[PDB]
Amino acid sequence: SAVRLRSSVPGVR
Amino acid sequence: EEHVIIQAEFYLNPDQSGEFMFDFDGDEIFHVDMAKKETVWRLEEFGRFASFEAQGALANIAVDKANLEIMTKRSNYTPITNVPPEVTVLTNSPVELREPNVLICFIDKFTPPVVNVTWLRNGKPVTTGVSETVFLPREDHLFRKFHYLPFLPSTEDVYDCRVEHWGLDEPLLKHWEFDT
Amino acid sequence: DTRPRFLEQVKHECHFFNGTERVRFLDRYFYHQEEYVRFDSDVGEYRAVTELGRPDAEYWNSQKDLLEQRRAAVDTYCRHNYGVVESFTVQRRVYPEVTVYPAKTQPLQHHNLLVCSVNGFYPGSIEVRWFRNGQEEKTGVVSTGLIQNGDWTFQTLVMLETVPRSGEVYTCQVEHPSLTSPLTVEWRAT
Ligand SMILES: *[C@@H]1O[C@H](CO)[C@@H](O[C@@H]2O[C@H](CO)[C@@H](O)[C@H](O)[C@H]2NC(C)=O)[C@H](O)[C@H]1NC(C)=O
Ligand SMILES: *[C@@H]1O[C@H](CO)[C@@H](O)[C@H](O)[C@H]1NC(C)=O
Ligand SMILES: *[C@@H]1O[C@H](CO)[C@@H](O)[C@H](O)[C@H]1NC(C)=O
Repeated sequence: SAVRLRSSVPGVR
Repeated sequence: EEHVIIQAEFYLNPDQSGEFMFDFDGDEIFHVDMAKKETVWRLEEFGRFASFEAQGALANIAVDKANLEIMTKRSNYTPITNVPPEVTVLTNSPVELREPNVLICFIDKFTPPVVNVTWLRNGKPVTTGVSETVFLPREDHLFRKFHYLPFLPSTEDVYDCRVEHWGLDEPLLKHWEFDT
Repeated sequence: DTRPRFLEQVKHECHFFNGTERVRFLDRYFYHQEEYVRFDSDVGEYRAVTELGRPDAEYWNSQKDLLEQRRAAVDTYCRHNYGVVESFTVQRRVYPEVTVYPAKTQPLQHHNLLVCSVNGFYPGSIEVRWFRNGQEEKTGVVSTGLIQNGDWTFQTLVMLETVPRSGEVYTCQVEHPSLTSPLTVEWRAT
């Protein structure tokens, strides 16, 4: 079974 | 709470080092070898039960790198303050002469996550059989790390773990030798 | 190397209570050690933790798709991953090896410290007690505390300061989730 990642989010430039 | 699982990531400039790992209750489940793009399970048995697509970690680290750029600017380029490590040396098990054991060097409560660690036997660097963990996250957002040296205890050998960190004025040596 | 360093951290945290009956998800962003913005599943939106995080909280909260992803995380991320790893983490049980040996508080003196070395156990929760001829000794007890070995095992040393008398039997007793009854190790003077 596969562990799922949580994405990291691009901040405001 | 009964348990906590954390996916912890960092990116550090100017070193351009980025790490990705999962932690369960303070122990590492796995990390991703970024250069090899491979999932490294902390205990080999873990990988028989579960999988992780290492490629996904690379994308997160890229975002973290771009975010670091942004946050560095927002802070007016305020750099990190070095926090030097606390270092302890201990054995895995009670020591008996010529019964195989393992020295553990525990390096704790430090940042940034960059350290040089050397095992010394009778004042000389030793590397045969040594191993180490990646940088592990603390709840105070500093780091910890473990280094290991399998050895055969004797009255003739002394050991030191030597730790270099930018927060230290000189390297820190923690000693071990056979008691009594 | 005196060049200034700059560090970004992200911690995506899943907190579990009573199995997966109650779950809390925290999405946390840090600059050096300073948390600047977080999504808490108790709230359901990002909130700035410091002024540094205000622009991101507003920007991220404007993304309905992102917010719905995060609101579902307790299920699609936390509960999912718990299911994947529980068999070798949550259910991991390794019983302690217990050794008792005498030591000295000062080199010149007779053996006056009994060490109960408890090694290799998992998880961390453990109770270690000393007994002298069947009576618990709560005075003169000092310990390393709980030591993580970094390899999914723990150890602890629990020392009893005592002057052993001929005939006395000391017992170190260990309770741990891996055990169904206390593990005891005796030491006799001499
Ligand atoms: C760990 O040791 C390495 C040496 O291999 C250090 O890297 C060098 O540091 C010196 C001192 O500023 C620089 O002049 C060199 O350019 C660095 N690189 C190399 C390849 O020598 C490193 O700084 C040490 N890290 C810590 C945390 O002490
Ligand atoms: C950076 O400098 C600007 C301009 O003075 C200021 O508005 C801002 O608060 C500063 N940021 C930090 C983190 O000190
Ligand atoms: C824990 O979960 C079970 C269901 O699996 C439930 O019956 C029990 O009431 C829960 N414990 C508490 C303290 O609510």
